[PDB]
Amino acid sequence: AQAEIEAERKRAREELRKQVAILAVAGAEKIIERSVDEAANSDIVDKLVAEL
Amino acid sequence: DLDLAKASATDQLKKAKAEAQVIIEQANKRRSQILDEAKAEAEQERTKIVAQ
Repeated sequence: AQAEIEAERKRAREELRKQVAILAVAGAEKIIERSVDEAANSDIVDKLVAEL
Repeated sequence: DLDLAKASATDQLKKAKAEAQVIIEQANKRRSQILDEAKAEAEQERTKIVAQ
């Protein structure tokens, strides 16, 4: 019965990590869509051309 | 007299031969039961610890 619980600790830990990890990117999307609306775009488009 | 004593001992000997079977063939189903009860004991124990 012990390995049967060890597996469950691993599985619950992973279950939680999944949710945190997707909510992170959802939050980054909205935050990014609030803050690049300015001339900040001109930097991005100029950044790759120096490496393009 | 001898013939009669021999028949009387003979039937008793049949009964000895048969009850040597009855005792241990009861003991064998009991040997089974003693362990198959432990199966239930430990299975419920495992399930209880896992539930806890």
